[PDB]
Amino acid sequence: QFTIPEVPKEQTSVYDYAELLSAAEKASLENKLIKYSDTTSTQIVVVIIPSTNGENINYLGAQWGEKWGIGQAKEDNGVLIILALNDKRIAINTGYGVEHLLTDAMSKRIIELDITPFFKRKDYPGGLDRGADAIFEVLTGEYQG
Repeated sequence: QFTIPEVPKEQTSVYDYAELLSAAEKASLENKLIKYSDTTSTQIVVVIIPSTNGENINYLGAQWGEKWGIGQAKEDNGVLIILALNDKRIAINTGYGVEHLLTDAMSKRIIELDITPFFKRKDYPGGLDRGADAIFEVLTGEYQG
């Protein structure tokens, strides 16, 4: 099906396989995801790949989250943001533990209203950064949409 790579030695929470981020943007986003994950008792990760190679992005993200055990040390409170850069598609995959707040509707809303407007303005790193903030808002009962 999907070829998911190995879990790297350095699990920094941001995995950029599409050469998108500057080193400083990557380090800032890693810090943000780690702090949000800590305070919300979740495991939030960002994966950027060139393409899904024709596969469904939501099913790829689910396979990726399962393979890497995202949220396994946090009672299935995993959140995976997966961007297929060349495909211009993004998905948010959630473990069973956070799905009640971060529903498919809320994840779709974050993609539509929080992330995609940055991508339309040619600000892909900015869209990922706002996506992390919007996920934190949903997890903490502060989302306004």
